This record gives sequence, structure tokens and C-alpha cells, in this order.
Amino acid sequence: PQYFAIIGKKDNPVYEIEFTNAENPQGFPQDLKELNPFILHASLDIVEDLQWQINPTTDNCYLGKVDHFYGLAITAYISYSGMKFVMIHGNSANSSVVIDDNNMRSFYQEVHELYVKTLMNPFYKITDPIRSPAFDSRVRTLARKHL
Amino acid sequence: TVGPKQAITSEASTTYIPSRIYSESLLFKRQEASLSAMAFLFQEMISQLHRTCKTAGDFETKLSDYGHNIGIRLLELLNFRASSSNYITKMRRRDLKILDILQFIHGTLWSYLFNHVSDDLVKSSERDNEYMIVDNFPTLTQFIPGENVSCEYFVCGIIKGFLFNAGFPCGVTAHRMPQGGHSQRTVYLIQFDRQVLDREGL
Amino acid sequence: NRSQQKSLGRQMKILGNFQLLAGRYVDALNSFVDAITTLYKVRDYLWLGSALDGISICFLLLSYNSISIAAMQSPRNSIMSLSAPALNIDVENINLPLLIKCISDKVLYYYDLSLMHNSEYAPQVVYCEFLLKTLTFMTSCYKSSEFSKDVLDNIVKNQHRALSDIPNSPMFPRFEVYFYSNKLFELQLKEMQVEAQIKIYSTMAEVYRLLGYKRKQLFVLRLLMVALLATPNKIAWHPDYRTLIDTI
Repeated sequence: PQYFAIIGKKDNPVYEIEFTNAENPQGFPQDLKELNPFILHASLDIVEDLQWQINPTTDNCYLGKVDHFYGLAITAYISYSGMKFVMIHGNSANSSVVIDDNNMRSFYQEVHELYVKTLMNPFYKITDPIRSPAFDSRVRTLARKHL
Repeated sequence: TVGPKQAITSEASTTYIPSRIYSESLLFKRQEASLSAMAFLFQEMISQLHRTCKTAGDFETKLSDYGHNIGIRLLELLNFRASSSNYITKMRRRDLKILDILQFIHGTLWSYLFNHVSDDLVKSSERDNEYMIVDNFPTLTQFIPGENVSCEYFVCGIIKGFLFNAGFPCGVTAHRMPQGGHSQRTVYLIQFDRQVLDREGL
Repeated sequence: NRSQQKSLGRQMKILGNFQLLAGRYVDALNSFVDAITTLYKVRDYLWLGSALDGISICFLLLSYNSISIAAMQSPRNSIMSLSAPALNIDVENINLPLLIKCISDKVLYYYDLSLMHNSEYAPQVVYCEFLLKTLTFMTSCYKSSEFSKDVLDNIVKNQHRALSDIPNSPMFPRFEVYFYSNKLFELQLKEMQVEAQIKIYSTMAEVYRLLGYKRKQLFVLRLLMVALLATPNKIAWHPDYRTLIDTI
């Protein structure tokens, strides 16, 4: 299963989704209720620590697998305003983001384009969630076609 | 009904391709206007903010909020279209040193709002934690007569909300130093806070 | 066999040095006993215990897994305790790794970076010892695993490791490396006695607090809360829980 979230400035969330394969339809079995937001909020901090490092632990936008915990790796992207696109990947065996590392860099850039496109509405303040029906189709067609 | 904060919606991948509802575009398409049509709306900012304000200082710091809500939009646009979407690029540096974002604001923000690059960018040599940015001609305040510079601050709030959303908490203040034959030279001093100041040391 | 007499000496040597290593109390100040395994030396109880542990670890490394890793950890603890006293055991303690660099690989002369290399090799030797039966003694022949005693080695490894990071602009150990070297134990953690599980989460919270990681703290106190709730026995009020709920 895959968990994806857009974490704001004060760490308040603005987009919150999971998407998973049809083999296990009820995804993340007894982690989605009780560990899956805690590992996200706990491992915001190493992403925050990596925002002021010139070289990691000459792009500084994509970040690799930044944490690995029970065999679940997370990947991160620090945008220009500071909204961080952290996403947890889950599998059966040891999951590899290295098979998609060339791929899903153009998933983070193609959701950052959607965040910039929903920033320019002047009625949209900061620190309020994205209550957009267009945004869901615009992220899940990108998740279906490019994983 | 997509993200409520009551729950995280659990939805399976590889569904059907749904209908297409609203599609926009993001490149520049450099479309011009007349400076009279800008200055009329700028004086209609000020002709209401004179009306609903009691003293000078709260008029200053709520003319600044309008510039704040252009700066926090413009920071995400300008780097993203300068690093160049579906014409897939390699992204920009995401600058993180105080005289590497001052070069960016000095050479690109002023070349975006205005046609020219701003002329000079002056460190305060006799102390630290003041950083002057100047021009020779503020083209928005150029129809205001007199000398008081409260009507400046809509541009300086564009500076402040550029940096406050960039992770650099600062505070700007505009002044007027009529040097030479440029009678409207109009320095801004960016003045970063103390709690940022240790972090670039380490 | 020769391996049988070597196994007898391997059983003998580490325990024969361990009580003399445990014969130190407030650096052995004026405790003149009957002089049968209690020497009461002035400032050489650590030196005599270090010589005993050096001979014992040399004999166990000549008899080369579990007791070998315990012997190498005993030699590391004897070198660290002898260096903890401000004494002349510096060149002798650095050259006392004659079998420790033969079985392990220390290869350093710094302030416990040699002990960092010896501790990493000790955890590697205990990890090699994990490739065996789960419990090798008599009363530990049907125990839990080796997973209840690897964990006591690496938590005191972290407890000795993170104190090198004193906050200032020199960092003896980069800030990320013990954050890496505490996440290696994702053992199942399903069953053991509970008062180990309070203590591991409490000191893992304290090492995250002294590093300055204010959300990994919330993660490990949430694990402490979940471990406290699901215990089958009954517990009583104590004012530790008051300030625990206050800090969370």
C-alpha cells in the first residue's frame, strides 16, 4: 500500500490520501489507524533537518529514502515555500523506491505543479485543507498512470 | 468532499479514468497592460485604507498585508517557471543562504514585477543585520506627491512575504535618501531577526 | 579434546575476571578485606581487573561466539573503566588489544572511537552468535531468544555513544549516526517482561531528547503508552505516570 500526504508549514496537513493495490483492498492492516500518522509526524523532523544541509546524510528538491522503519521506506520533497511532500511506501517484502526513483521524481514535480496551480486562487489562504474535487482526480490519474 | 479533516479517505488504485472538469496552464504568456490601469487600482487601495484606519502605524501594517498575499504566491511561481510541468525539467537549487536569495530577489523579482533589474544591493558595512535594497525609480509610488512614504509599503510587503514563506523571518522598512539627481531613490532595508542569525552560522 | 579443555577454560576465564571487575566500588577506597579475591588496591583495582580481563579475553579469543562476544565486551569495558580513572593505563590499555584486534578490529587510539569500533565489532560478534541455538546455558536452554540479550548490549552502546555528542559547535559524532545506530533494533518486541520495555522506551526518549528530536520523542512515548495499556496484569498509581502524561 501507499500513503501520501502534503504537510504544511505548522505541520498541519493539507492533503491526505492512501492508494493501494487491489490484491489487498483494505490497505495497511492495523497500521492505518494507529501507526501511519505517527511515523509521518515523527519523521518530519529528519526532513526538516535535511532542509539546511547542502549535501545529504546539487538539486536539493528531491530527497531519497530518508527513513526505513519496519521495512517501510519514506520519500520526501521540500518545496520552495516549505510544504513537504512526504510519502510512505509499504509492501510485503522490502520495498524499493530505487526502481521508481527516476520515475516518481516526475510524480513529485507533477504534484508540485498541482500545488502551485491551487495556490494561485486568491480565495485560498494558507493553513486550510484542499477541499477540491478536481484535486483528487488530478492526483489519482497521476498515481494510476505513473505509480 | 475529498480531504475532510475527519478522516483519511482510503481509496484503491487503478480505477477508471474519470471525466475532466477544469484544466489550466502555467507558462508566462507575457501579456501587457497600461500603467494608468495599475496606478488607478493602487490609488483605490489607498483611498479605502485611508478610510478604515485610525492611526498611521496600523495603516502601515495593513497595507503590508496586501503585499504579503502577493509575495507568498509569487515565491512558488517564479522559481518553478525559472527552473524550466509536462515538459519535464530538472528542478532549481532551492537556495538556502542569505546572499543567494538576495541575488535572486534582486535579479529576478524586480525583473518580473518591473521591466528592469533593480540597480544595487547594498550591505550595511558599519554593522550587521541590515541589508539595503535600492532602486532609482519606484514606478508605483511615482504618482504620489509629497515626502511621506507610507504608500511605499505595498511593495515592501511583497518583499517580506517573499522571505517569511521562504523560511527567512525578516522585517522590512522603507526610507527615502534623495541621492544626486534621483530625487526618489527609496531604500528598503531588510532587517532579519535574531533567531535566524545563528542558523546560517551552523 | 583440546576444544573440550578450551571450552572449560572459556567457561572459567570470563567469570574468573568478571568478579574482580565487579570488585571495584568508589575506586576501591580503604576497604582492606581478607585478600582472597579482594585486593583493595589504591588506584590499581581497574589495572588488576584489566589485566585479568585481558588474559581472559585473550584466552577466549584463542578459544574461538556468545561467550567470545561477552569476552570482547568485557575487555572493552575494562579498557573503558581503566581509562575512566585518570591513570597511566593508556599505552598499556591501547596495546592490550592483542587478541581484541585479532578477533575484533579496533584499529584506533582516540577517545572511545576505538571503543566505538570494538563495540560495533562486539555487536557483530553477538550477531554472529545469534546464528546458533537461542539459549545455550542450563537455566537458559528454553528461554526467549538471543533477542533479549543482544538488546541489553546495544542499548548501553547507545547510552555510552550519545554522550560523546555534547551540544556545541564541535560535534564528536555527527548527529545522524546514533539516530541511525538506534534504529537497527526493529526486533519483533512482542514478548518479554514489561519492566525492560518501560526502561528501553524511557531511555530512547531521553536519547532523542538530548539529541533534540522533538517528534521522535512523541513516537516513543506513544509506543510506551501502547505497551503500558495492553499488559495483562494490574498496576498501581505512581507519580512517575503523572509527569509522563504531563510531558506527552
